[PDB]
Amino acid sequence: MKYILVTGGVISGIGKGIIASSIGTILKSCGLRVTAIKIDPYINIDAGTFSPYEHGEVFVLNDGGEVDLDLGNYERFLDINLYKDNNITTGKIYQHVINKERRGDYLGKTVQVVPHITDAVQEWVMNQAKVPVDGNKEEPQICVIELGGTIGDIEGMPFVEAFRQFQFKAKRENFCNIHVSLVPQLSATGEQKTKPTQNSVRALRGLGLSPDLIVCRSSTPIEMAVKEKISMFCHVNPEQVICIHDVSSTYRVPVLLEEQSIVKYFKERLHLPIGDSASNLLFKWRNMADRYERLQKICSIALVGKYTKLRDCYASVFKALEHSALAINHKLNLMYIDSIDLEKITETEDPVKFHEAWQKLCKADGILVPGGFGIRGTLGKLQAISWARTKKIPFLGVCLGMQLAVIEFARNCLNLKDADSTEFRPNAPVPLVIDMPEHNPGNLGGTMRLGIRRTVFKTENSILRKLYGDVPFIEERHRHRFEVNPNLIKQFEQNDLSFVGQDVDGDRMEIIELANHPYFVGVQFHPEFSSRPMKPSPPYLGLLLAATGNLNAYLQQ
Amino acid sequence: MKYILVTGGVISGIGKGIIASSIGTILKSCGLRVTAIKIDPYINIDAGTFSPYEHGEVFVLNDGGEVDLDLGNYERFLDINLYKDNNITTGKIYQHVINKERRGDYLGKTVQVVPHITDAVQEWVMNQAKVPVDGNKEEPQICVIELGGTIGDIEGMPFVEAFRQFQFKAKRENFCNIHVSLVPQLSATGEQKTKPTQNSVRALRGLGLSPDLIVCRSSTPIEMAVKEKISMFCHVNPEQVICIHDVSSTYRVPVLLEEQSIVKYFKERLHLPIGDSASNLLFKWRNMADRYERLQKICSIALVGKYTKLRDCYASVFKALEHSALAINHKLNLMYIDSIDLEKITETEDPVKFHEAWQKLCKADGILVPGGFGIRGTLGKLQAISWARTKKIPFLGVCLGMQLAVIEFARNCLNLKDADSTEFRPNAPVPLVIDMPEHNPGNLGGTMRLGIRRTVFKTENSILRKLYGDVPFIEERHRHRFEVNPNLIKQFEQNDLSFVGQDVDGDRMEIIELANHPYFVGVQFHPEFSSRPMKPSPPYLGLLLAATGNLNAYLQQ
Amino acid sequence: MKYILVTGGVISGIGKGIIASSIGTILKSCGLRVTAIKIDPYINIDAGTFSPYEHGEVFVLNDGGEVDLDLGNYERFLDINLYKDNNITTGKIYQHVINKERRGDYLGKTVQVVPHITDAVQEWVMNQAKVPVDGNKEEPQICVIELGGTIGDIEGMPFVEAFRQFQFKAKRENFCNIHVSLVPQLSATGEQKTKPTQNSVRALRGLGLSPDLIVCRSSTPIEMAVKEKISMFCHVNPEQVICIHDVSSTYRVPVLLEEQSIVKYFKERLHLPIGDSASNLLFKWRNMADRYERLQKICSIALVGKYTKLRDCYASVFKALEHSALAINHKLNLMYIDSIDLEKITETEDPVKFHEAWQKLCKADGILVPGGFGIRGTLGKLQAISWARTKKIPFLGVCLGMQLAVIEFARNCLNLKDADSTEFRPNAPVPLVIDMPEHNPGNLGGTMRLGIRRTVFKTENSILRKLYGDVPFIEERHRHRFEVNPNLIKQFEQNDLSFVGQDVDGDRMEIIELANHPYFVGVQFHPEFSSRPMKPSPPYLGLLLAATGNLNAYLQQ
Ligand SMILES: Nc1ccn([C@@H]2O[C@H](COP(=O)(O)OP(=O)(O)OP(=O)(O)O)[C@@H](O)[C@H]2O)c(=O)n1
Ligand SMILES: Nc1ccn([C@@H]2O[C@H](COP(=O)(O)OP(=O)(O)OP(=O)(O)O)[C@@H](O)[C@H]2O)c(=O)n1
Ligand SMILES: Nc1ccn([C@@H]2O[C@H](COP(=O)(O)OP(=O)(O)OP(=O)(O)O)[C@@H](O)[C@H]2O)c(=O)n1
Ligand SMILES: Nc1ncnc2c1ncn2[C@@H]1O[C@H](COP(=O)(O)OP(=O)(O)O)[C@@H](O)[C@H]1O
Ligand SMILES: Nc1ncnc2c1ncn2[C@@H]1O[C@H](COP(=O)(O)OP(=O)(O)O)[C@@H](O)[C@H]1O
Ligand SMILES: Nc1ncnc2c1ncn2[C@@H]1O[C@H](COP(=O)(O)OP(=O)(O)O)[C@@H](O)[C@H]1O
Repeated sequence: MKYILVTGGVISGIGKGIIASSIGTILKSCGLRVTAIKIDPYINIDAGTFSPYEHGEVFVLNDGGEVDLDLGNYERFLDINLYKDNNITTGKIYQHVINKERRGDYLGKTVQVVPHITDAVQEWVMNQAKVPVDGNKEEPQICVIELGGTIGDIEGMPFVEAFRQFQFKAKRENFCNIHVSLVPQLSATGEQKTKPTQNSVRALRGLGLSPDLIVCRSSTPIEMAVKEKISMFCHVNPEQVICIHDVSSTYRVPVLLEEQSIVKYFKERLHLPIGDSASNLLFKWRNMADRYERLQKICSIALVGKYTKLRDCYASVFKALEHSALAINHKLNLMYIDSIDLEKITETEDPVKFHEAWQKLCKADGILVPGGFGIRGTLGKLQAISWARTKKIPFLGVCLGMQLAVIEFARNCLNLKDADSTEFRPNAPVPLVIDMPEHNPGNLGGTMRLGIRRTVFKTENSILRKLYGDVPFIEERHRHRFEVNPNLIKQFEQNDLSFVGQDVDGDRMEIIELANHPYFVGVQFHPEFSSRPMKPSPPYLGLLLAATGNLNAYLQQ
Repeated sequence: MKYILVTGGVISGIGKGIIASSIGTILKSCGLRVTAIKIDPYINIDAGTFSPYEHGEVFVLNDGGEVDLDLGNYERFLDINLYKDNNITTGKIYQHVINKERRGDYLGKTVQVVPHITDAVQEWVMNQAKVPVDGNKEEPQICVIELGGTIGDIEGMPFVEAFRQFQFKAKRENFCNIHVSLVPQLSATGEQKTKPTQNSVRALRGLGLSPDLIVCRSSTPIEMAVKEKISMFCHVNPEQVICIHDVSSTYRVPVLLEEQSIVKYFKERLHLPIGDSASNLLFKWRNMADRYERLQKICSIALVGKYTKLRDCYASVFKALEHSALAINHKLNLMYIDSIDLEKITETEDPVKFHEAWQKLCKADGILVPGGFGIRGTLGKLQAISWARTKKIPFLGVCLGMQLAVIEFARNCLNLKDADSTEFRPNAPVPLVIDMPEHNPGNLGGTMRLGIRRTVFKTENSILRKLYGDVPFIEERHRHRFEVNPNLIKQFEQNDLSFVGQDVDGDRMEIIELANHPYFVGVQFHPEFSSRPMKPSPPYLGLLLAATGNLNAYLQQ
Repeated sequence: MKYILVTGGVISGIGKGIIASSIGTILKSCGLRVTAIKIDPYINIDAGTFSPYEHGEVFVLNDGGEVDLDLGNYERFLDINLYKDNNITTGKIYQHVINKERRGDYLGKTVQVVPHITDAVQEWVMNQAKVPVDGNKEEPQICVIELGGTIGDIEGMPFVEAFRQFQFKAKRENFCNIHVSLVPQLSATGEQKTKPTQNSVRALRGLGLSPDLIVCRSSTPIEMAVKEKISMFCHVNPEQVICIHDVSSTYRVPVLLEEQSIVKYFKERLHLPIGDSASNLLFKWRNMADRYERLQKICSIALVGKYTKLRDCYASVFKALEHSALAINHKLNLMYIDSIDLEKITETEDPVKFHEAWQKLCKADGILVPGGFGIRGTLGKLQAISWARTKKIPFLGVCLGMQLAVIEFARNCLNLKDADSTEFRPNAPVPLVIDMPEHNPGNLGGTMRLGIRRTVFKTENSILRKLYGDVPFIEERHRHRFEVNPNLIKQFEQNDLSFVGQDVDGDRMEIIELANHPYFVGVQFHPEFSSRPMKPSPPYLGLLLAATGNLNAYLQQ
């Protein structure tokens, strides 16, 4: 199978992941079938033990992975559904080899980092390239590999040795190489320098790889004498020094690389069966990148969250949301409100943090409550859901918002004010949200409801059955532990809020739809991760179709 | 003698020379006596065979050096007068050792680049540190050394080996080390990274030097957690990671390093006799850097030249000129006019390049004609000097402008139109500007008039004797070959233009002063290189005192 | 033209020059025409200003070069006659570029070590590869290049950069690469390690070359799992890790590389027109390497010299001498006698150094007096030439021995005891050996008689005309300044010693032949450098044909 290894150059925050995924979008739209194996230098096996603030935004796969943020970038720029071993971290090999040396699967033999780690990386990438990562069951054709972290650092050393020997496991005509590099410049001088691109490739050749492409990233597009300079010091023709300047969007990055004629390069370098025509489906990525800059209308919806800033921590949500806003022709102004700032605590001790966050909630024409774990920042979002019910703003709750809306509906329309969850003050007077972990035969104890499960509708007049396309069942990614108590359906028999979503065996309720309000829905699943920039996530479309008035006319065609 | 070795880090155009000279200005203004030995990676022995366009601006010393542009930066930030061996280039050692291996001064012994080049660098810097580079004859106390070019390049390899062994020739407490480094950042992210500072110091330690200071250069001032990161990977305390951001002037660079507390560092690192008080003369550099930003008035003088742009090529002139403009409180708008664009050739073939350059000459209230060699761009400047004589704008001619003004005065007030030079159409009908090279006993042939020579005034009503301070003689740097013909003094006996300057033995005329015009003077010497930012060059002051009307009131006190 | 670049690996004294010349002997004996350009890291332009003790043995070319010892190794393993620019030293480029920057042949432009040195190396090797280095005037076909010194040292840095860019000036199929490496082992362990071969190639790839062959040099032949290890870490198939163990001779090194199948490798790597047959003339090198180990007879001749040991300093002579001893089937025991130890000084102050050196002279059956400059060690060799005349041992004088024999013949058969040279106590009572430098039109002053000149015989009964093949004239390399005085032919008209050799214009006498003694001849030229291992140098053959009695029977067929 053909292999494309991107690898970093001078510094860290270049944009490997937008380069590596945009090599995917080209060869996805050339007809070829693409996988993606993002290498990670960090140690976190089954990575989602993080704090989303740090790191950012634990991503969820179909099988139940707790996988890196930047693996979500492949499942949008392609329609790929990745697997939990289709990520690979440093502490995933070292756990895989320590588990093999204690079984005795090496027969003594004094296991080493060469070759017994570098074989374990190469056995990994020979296998996860083969698994059909599209829904179409067929062996794939290329494999973009993203070696995270820079080079010359001391986590590249187990991996660039592993891909040093991997040039010759495959043939020369099966293994390309991308080296994304920083080409800085100073302001008042204008000279666009490229010393560190020289000293990074010299560090790269000493590690055993030579760049086939050298993707220089700058502020302005690099001069034609600059790429003539890199051609002499980095052993490649000047047609292969691709620039990528300060792009105004991520959607322009695939159409920018195509005009740099990379499609013609991978035709001869990897001998791929592209063909020679209009070189991709330019009619999708450019046809929306023209729409992304042509945005002058505003659907400024709010997003109350547990965290102080958008150091990303909701990248996924943000992304789904735009995906809707690209299909409605609206520049989305995401007002990020901290949930702590709306509490009763804040107005006593610090009114400026209080009122400035509330003022954003008043001007907003959509509240989104995403997922989250813990008592922290909970009591603020309970004020915001009451602001959606008593002032008629479109609302969407995701995996905690569905839980907290059903809690506050009992507090404010049923006056069951003592009802709470069991995550929150666990010895519950009225146990409305209880714990109910899963029991799948094959593990021990209470497992999280995690992965693709089935969700069955109940009624016919569902505003989500209108959006998903009148289908009986949907499949979305779950990540939680808790449910609404089935012994509180008795208190929910006739009033405004009712249940629409339900799983297979019926013990757990999924989707709510409040009456006499254009949009008040809450989901147990995460609608984010099934979105693409082609098809929006259907709950996120209805949150923006109701945030601009088009929710009426959308449901008349 | 104490030694300070600055050395470059990530890229080329950082600003070694403004860092290395600002370490000079601190220790000049701490009471210590400073030298400067700029290393150069290039090969040009007796360097001024360049084209000023390329490179830029051949600088002139007292003894007759043809020395680098960036050695002029030391003779302004200090009152130092440098010597021609106080520069050192790669092709100056290799010529010095090839000349010694052919005499036999090594006694066979198979001379090598280690040690016989690295000794020749160390014998050089042990000697030129000792020579009193100030006018005060006394052995100096420190020696700033500027290793030009980056590190890890293959000209550092002869020199960083030469300073590797030079740590131990001197004691530990005689040899500091500065490593100026690039700390880039990307725009929309804000992360201020410092990977290449790590990999440059690792390259530096492998070459045998460890940084005592690490001067990180960025756009914004670097965060206090960023310099905490460099402290762990580059083996120095966090108080020694000095930042230098996008400075608005070069004069702020010395006062910016002082607030980073470098004076306290070199007190303990080098055991220098500074003292503890107001740590420098802050009352000079800050007291003009406040004046440099407080400039709202304009003295927009023109500068017609042979070259297409100010890729620097007149840095010296530019610099002298501001030095005057700092003392007059005027932001100098240097309009750079190309001499080719004012010719009769240009208006025929390309009127836009013609009129846009002339339009600058009409709005200007000062014409400066600097030095230059050749027929190219000569006929354009002859139109501009006629524009100074027939429209009464203050004028200054420097070393070709003095020659061309005396030529055009004969063409337009004496109607000796056939008179020209002997550089230009050499078989002269009327030889008004002839060749007259020097004959100093000790060389063979016609030497250039080059270096500090004596210039004696003739009259008493000189507008330059008013400016230099009524002195009988001045000493300025010469660099030319040609003179005005002494057999054309007969045609100059009584009219408007007369001669004021004269050398010792009287064969050669120096300085002219036209009557019935506030400022029309021309000099054979170069007034630029004797200027400081404290004392302006006195011809350049009179070109700006007449460009704002203050030439009257300056000569009444 | 095809190019083969050998380059050193771990340490210095590996044997580049025996590897690089043995690649020559293969492709010489495959039918191809070979040149040789030995790079040198040292600085000595026109290198023979050395002391032969240091360094060793200034070699002489046809045109008048004063060239490295190790360029003589190419003129024996091939019949090549090298040129003085067909060597290249570091101080030959730097002098070539400093001479071009002062003429102005770069037009300013700020000459640099990249590219203006690396172009000057590549312009050099593109030119001296083209010059026909064989006597057959025809453009050659390959070019062995010996980059002296190790790699990662800071003289490789100007040259491995120069051959980094030179991979792409030529095509991929015109530039091979040899990397000769050290594979050490420890005694009692037996493990044959190859860590430094890995870290040298990683240093080599970071410099920009990849090894096509990796010639590992050890004590024992390296194991077949060791070359399997280098194949994974140095990017070449295991058939290309050539071993070379502790060879018993230098003549086995060409036939050892052939059995490692290098001829089959350069057929596909460089696409050379070899053919497929008996892969070389194995019938020459193996057919004498079998003769070199089959030597049990002894022709132990003496060699009195100015130097304390054979740190080589007479490599050339030594080599010529064996070349004769291979054709006589005698293991040559070269007894090296110091000339100082035979003096009257030594027996007074130190009898052990005296008698042990004389005892060697008494047992010896041949005295050779080679060339040399100076009064030092002269009076000892005058005792040894008297030991050849008064005790009838075969003698040969070379370029000082011809001078000193004619001196001592006047002292001991003519009793002109006051006669001496003019090098020695220059105000000569009887000037028998005077100075007579050449006057070639094109230089100034007294030039050395240097290079190929013509030597014309005088008589018919010459024991050298018997040896050279009854030819009228011979051509041999000269390197001296002095002659025998033509005004002392009057004192030489009739006695035992007479003159046989003579130049063209007759002023200078060359070759002497003493009567009533089987072999007492002396030459002004150096017979050494025209020898091969196929044809011996004809004076050195007659010194060994008379040292074993076969001088009679050789001259009867
Ligand atoms: N890879 C390199 C590049 C340059 N040099 C030497 O360093 C000098 C130029 O240094 P620098 O400005 O750092 O190289 P540039 O390529 O000009 O820098 P940039 O990458 O900003 O263009 C040249 O004379 C050259 O001899 C070197 O030894 N090795
Ligand atoms: N000198 C270093 C720095 C980092 N790392 C590894 O690389 C990862 C981080 O890489 P990078 O982002 O390049 O390092 P930072 O210092 O975070 O980058 P910056 O200089 O931009 O702060 C860390 O997990 C660390 O294990 C390393 O091996 N060697
Ligand atoms: N660290 C070094 C050592 C030597 N050289 C250069 O390489 C030549 C000598 O090379 P080499 O023999 O490898 O160095 P030695 O120290 O003599 O080798 P050894 O370690 O065997 O003594 C010298 O002219 C010197 O200019 C260099 O650039 N860097
Ligand atoms: N294919 C993609 N789709 C969507 N977002 C992306 C994609 N690639 C990168 N991004 C986002 O853009 C930012 C670019 O930084 P990134 O490429 O992650 O830096 P690095 O090169 O260190 O991985 C990231 O924070 C990431 O969240
Ligand atoms: N001490 C100084 N005085 C005046 N001008 C200076 C001084 N130092 C630098 N400059 C000018 O400012 C610019 C800064 O670039 P420079 O420091 O020369 O880069 P580099 O670090 O590659 O030498 C130079 O072009 C130089 O002309
Ligand atoms: N082709 C050759 N012919 C004759 N003698 C040689 C040849 N090559 C090397 N030698 C001799 O054998 C010795 C081997 O060392 P050498 O190859 O010179 O080490 P290095 O690899 O450092 O040049 C040298 O001293 C040299 O005199």
